Amino acid sequence: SFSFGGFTFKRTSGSSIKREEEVLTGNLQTLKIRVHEGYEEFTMVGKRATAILRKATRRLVQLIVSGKDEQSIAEAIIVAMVFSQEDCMIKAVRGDLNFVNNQRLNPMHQLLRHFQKDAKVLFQNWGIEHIDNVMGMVGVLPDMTPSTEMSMRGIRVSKM
Amino acid sequence: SSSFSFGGFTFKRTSGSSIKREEEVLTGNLQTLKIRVHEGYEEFTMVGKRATAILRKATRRLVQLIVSGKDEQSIAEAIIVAMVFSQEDCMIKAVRGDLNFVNRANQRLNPMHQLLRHFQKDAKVLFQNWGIEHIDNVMGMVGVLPDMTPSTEMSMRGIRVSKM
Amino acid sequence: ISSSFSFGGFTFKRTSGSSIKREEEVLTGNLQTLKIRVHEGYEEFTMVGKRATAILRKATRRLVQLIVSGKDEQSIAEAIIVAMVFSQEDCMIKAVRGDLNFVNRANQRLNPMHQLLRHFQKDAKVLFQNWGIEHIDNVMGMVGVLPDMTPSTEMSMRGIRVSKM
Amino acid sequence: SSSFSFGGFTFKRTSGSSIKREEEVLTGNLQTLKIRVHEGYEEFTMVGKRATAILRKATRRLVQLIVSGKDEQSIAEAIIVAMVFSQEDCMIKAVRGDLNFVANQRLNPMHQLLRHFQKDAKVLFQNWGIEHIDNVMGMVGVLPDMTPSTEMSMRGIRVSKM
Amino acid sequence: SSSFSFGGFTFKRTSGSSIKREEEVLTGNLQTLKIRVHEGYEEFTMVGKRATAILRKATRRLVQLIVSGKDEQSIAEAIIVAMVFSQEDCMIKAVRGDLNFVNRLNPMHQLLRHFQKDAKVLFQNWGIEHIDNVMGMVGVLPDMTPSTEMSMRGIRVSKM
Ligand SMILES: CN1CN([C@@H]2O[C@H](COP(=O)(O)OP(=O)(O)OP(=O)(O)O)[C@@H](O)[C@H]2O)c2nc(N)[nH]c(=O)c21
Ligand SMILES: CN1CN([C@@H]2O[C@H](COP(=O)(O)OP(=O)(O)OP(=O)(O)O)[C@@H](O)[C@H]2O)c2nc(N)[nH]c(=O)c21
Ligand SMILES: CN1CN([C@@H]2O[C@H](COP(=O)(O)OP(=O)(O)OP(=O)(O)O)[C@@H](O)[C@H]2O)c2nc(N)[nH]c(=O)c21
Ligand SMILES: CN1CN([C@@H]2O[C@H](COP(=O)(O)OP(=O)(O)OP(=O)(O)O)[C@@H](O)[C@H]2O)c2nc(N)[nH]c(=O)c21
Ligand SMILES: CN1CN([C@@H]2O[C@H](COP(=O)(O)OP(=O)(O)OP(=O)(O)O)[C@@H](O)[C@H]2O)c2nc(N)[nH]c(=O)c21
Repeated sequence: SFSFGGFTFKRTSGSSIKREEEVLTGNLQTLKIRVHEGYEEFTMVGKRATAILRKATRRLVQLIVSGKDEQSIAEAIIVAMVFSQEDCMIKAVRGDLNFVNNQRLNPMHQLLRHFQKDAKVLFQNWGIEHIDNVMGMVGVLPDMTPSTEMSMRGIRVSKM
Repeated sequence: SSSFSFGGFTFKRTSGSSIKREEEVLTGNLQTLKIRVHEGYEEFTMVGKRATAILRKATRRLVQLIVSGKDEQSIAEAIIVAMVFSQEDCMIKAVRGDLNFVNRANQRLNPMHQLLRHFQKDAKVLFQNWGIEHIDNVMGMVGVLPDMTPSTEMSMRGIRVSKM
Repeated sequence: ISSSFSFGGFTFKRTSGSSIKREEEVLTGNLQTLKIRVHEGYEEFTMVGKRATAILRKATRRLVQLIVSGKDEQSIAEAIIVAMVFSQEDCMIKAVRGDLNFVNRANQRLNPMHQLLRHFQKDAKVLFQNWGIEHIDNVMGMVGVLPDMTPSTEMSMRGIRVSKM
Repeated sequence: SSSFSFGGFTFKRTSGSSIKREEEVLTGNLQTLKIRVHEGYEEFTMVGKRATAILRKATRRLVQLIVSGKDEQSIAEAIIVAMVFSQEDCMIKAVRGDLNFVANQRLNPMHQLLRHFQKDAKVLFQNWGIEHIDNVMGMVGVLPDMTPSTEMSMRGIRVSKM
Repeated sequence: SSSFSFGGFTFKRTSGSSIKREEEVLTGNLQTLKIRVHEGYEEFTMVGKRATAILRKATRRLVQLIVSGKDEQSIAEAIIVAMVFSQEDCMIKAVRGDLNFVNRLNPMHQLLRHFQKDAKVLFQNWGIEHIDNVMGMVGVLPDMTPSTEMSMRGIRVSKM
C-alpha cells in the first residue's frame, strides 16, 4: 500500500525489483527514475475515480477505470500512464521539466505534473487498438470520447 | 404464479421467467455491491396498501410501469420500488454517499434493501436522472414528471400513471 | 458460393443476397478464443427440418428476423437455437458458459460453429434469457415467443416470430 | 415560477425542476471546465429583444427548441444560447482552442462557452446533428447555414412561422 | 467548395454548407490516412456519363442517396463514389491491405481507386435496412439485386 498522483495503490498480485535507470525525454532531457521490474496488479482508489491496473516492466497491460465524471477518468488514465513508466510516455514530453512545489520535484512527479497540465501529446501518441467489447467495457479515444470499436491501447472504461 | 414481498409490495409474476447471476456493480459513490442480477423478460403485478402496478422488466431494465394509487405519495413509493427492483445502472449510479444500513437485530441489510432504504429516504437524484421521454395521448393514462406532476406530453422513461 | 447446405439438422437454401467470409477470432463468455469464418453481407434463407421450417434474414453477425413454423414448441425451439448460432451474433457467443471441448464419434474436436451448436442444444437458457426482448405489433397469422417458449401477442425475443400457418 | 437572465435572454421555467451536481468536463481541446450540471427535465420560455423561444431540456440534453425571431441573426443568437445552456457534451467538444475570456474579470465556465460560440458557431452548428422532419404547418426546419428547410433540420431545432 | 469533379462525377451542391478539419483516420488494416474531414449537412446532385444521383450527407455520414443509371455497373459506380465521398468510418474500416496507388494519389483518391477495384467488402459491411414501399424507387442489395423489402442503408435506386 502506498500513494501516487492522488491515488491509493494496493498491490493485489505479483511483484517487482526497483532498478535505477537514466531515461531520455522527448526534448532530450536526462532523468534518473526508479524502474520497477515484474508483472503487477494494482487497485487504484481516488476521490472521484477507481481503477484496476495490470502492469509489467515499463508496460501498461490493462487499465479499467470508473469515475464520477469525464475529468476524473482522464486523471486516472494520466496517472496510470506515468506509473507504467513507458517509453512512449517519456518520449511524449515537450519542452524542459522545471516544476517546483521553491524546491525541485522528483522525476516521476515531474512527468506527472507535465502531463496533468497538457495531456494532448500523451493521448495522441499512445496508440489506438480494436476492442472486443467484453461485458461492461467501453473504449475511450485520445479526445476523451467513448467508442464501442476503438480505444487507447490497454485502456478501458467500466460501465459496471 | 410465484409471489414475494419487496419494499412493502407483493409481486406476483404473470409472464416470463429469469435466471440469476452474481455481478459486481459500482454505485454513484464508487462503492462495490455484490448483487444477484436477474436475466430475462418478466411481467409482474405489484400490490401494496395504497397503490398497485403492472411492471415489465428485462435484464437490468425497466421496460414499462403503470401505477394505480390512492394519492401521489403512494404512486411515488411504487415507482421507487420498481426502479430499484429493475436493477438498472442509472439507479445504481444515482446513489450518493456510502451505503451502511442495518436492521433492528444489527444485521447489515442486503445490497437490494441497501438501495431500497437509500431511495426510500430520498428519491430526487433517482427521479431527476432517470430519463424523460415523449409520450402518446392514450385515454385512461397520464405521464408523470420527476416532481410527480402529471403530464400528457412528457413522462419519466417507461413510467405511466393510471386514471382508472 | 455457400448457397445451399445442411446445418443443425436443417437444410438451408439461400433465396436472397450474398456474402463474403473473413476468418475472425471471437471471445466466448468464458474467455475462450474461437477462430470462426465470419460471413459478411445480407442474406435470406429458408430452413427445412423434419419438424419445423423457417425463413431467416441475416446480416453481418446479426439475425435480422426469423419466422418459424413447427409441429410443436420443442421443434420450434430447435430452429430458433440453430438460427441464433448461425447468425454468429456476439450476444450468442457471450452466452457460452464454460469451455467448449466437444468431440465426434471418432474423437476429434468439432469445428467452432458445431462447438457452439452442441452447447446451446444441450441448454439454451442463457442464450434465450440474454438475447433481448422487444414490443411487437399485432400481425394476423403470427405471434411472438418468450424465452420460456410461451406465445405472446405483446412481446417477443428480438426479431423472432412464430407462424400460426 | 422561476426566472433568470442568460445570454441576453430572460428564461422563465414553465415545467419541470432540476438538481445540480458539480462536475468537471473536458473541451474539444482537453481543457478542463468545472461546471454545475443541471439534472432533470425542464421547460422554459426564452424572451430576448429580437427573438423568443420555447425550450425543452433534460440532463445535458436539448430535447426540443422552437424559435420565433425578427431575422436570421436573431434566430441564430437564440439557438446558440439554448445549445450552450443545454450543457450538451457535443457542444463542449465543439470548442476549438483554449478559453480565457476576461473589467478584466475572468468569466465563469458557462459564459466562457457562450462567448466562444457567439464568436463562431460554425463548428457547433456543423457538428450538432441533422434529422429528417415531419411537415407541421406553422413551423419549419433550419439548416446550420440558417437556411429554412421543410425536409431537414438541426436535431431538435424548429423555427416558428407564427 | 460547391462545384467539383470527383470519381468521374460532377457534384453540384444544392443545399447546406460545410467546414473542413484535417484529421487522422485508421484503416481496417491500421494504416494512418490524413484526410480533410468535411463537417456539416450538404446536399448534392452528382452527374456522370452513365448515371446521376442526389446525395444527402453530413459529418462523415451518408444520410441518403438516390441513383438513376443506365445499367447495374453504372449504378454501382455511383454508389461507390458517394460512399467514399461521405468519409464514413465503415468505409475506411472496409479497406483491406495497404494503400500505395500512384498516377502518389491523395488519401481520398487512394480510397476511391481501392473501392473501384473491389467494392465487395464495402458493400457487404455497409449495413442493411428494411424499407417502405415508395412508388418510383427500389432498394438495392450488395450484389446489386433490386429489392422492394431491403436495401443497403440509405441507398435507393430510381425507377424514373
Ligand atoms: C512506478 N512505481 C512506483 N511505485 C511506488 O510508488 C510510491 C510513490 O512513488 P514516488 O513518490 O514517485 O517515488 P519514491 O517515493 O522515491 O519511491 P520509488 O523510487 O520506489 O518510485 C513508492 O513507494 C514506490 O515504491 C511502485 N510500486 C510498485 N510496486 N510497482 C511500481 O511500478 C511502482
Ligand atoms: C431483482 N429481483 C429480485 N427478485 C426477488 O426479490 C426478492 C427480494 O430480493 P433480495 O432481497 O435480493 O433477495 P434474494 O433471495 O438474495 O435475491 P435473488 O432471488 O435475486 O437471489 C426475492 O424474492 C428475490 O427472489 C426477483 N425476482 C424475479 N422473478 N426477477 C427479478 O429480477 C428479481
Ligand atoms: C455462418 N454460416 C455458415 N455457413 C455455411 O454453413 C455450412 C456449415 O457450417 P460449418 O461446417 O460450421 O462451417 P465451415 O464449413 O467450417 O466454413 P464456412 O463458415 O467458412 O463456410 C458451410 O457450408 C458454410 O459455408 C454460411 N453460409 C452462408 N451463406 N452465410 C452464413 O452466414 C454462413
Ligand atoms: C444550465 N443551467 C444554468 N442555469 C441557471 O442559469 C443562470 C446562469 O448560469 P451561470 O452563469 O453558469 O451561473 P451559476 O450560478 O454558476 O450556474 P448554476 O446555478 O448552474 O451553478 C443561473 O441562474 C443558473 O442557475 C440553469 N437553471 C435551470 N433551472 N436549469 C438549467 O439547466 C440551468
Ligand atoms: C469530401 N468532400 C470533398 N470535397 C471536394 O471534392 C473535390 C475533390 O476532392 P479531393 O480530390 O480529395 O482534393 P482536396 O482538395 O484534398 O479535398 P478537400 O477539400 O477534402 O481538402 C475538392 O474540391 C474538395 O474540396 C467536398 N466538397 C464539399 N463541399 N463537401 C464535401 O464533403 C467534400
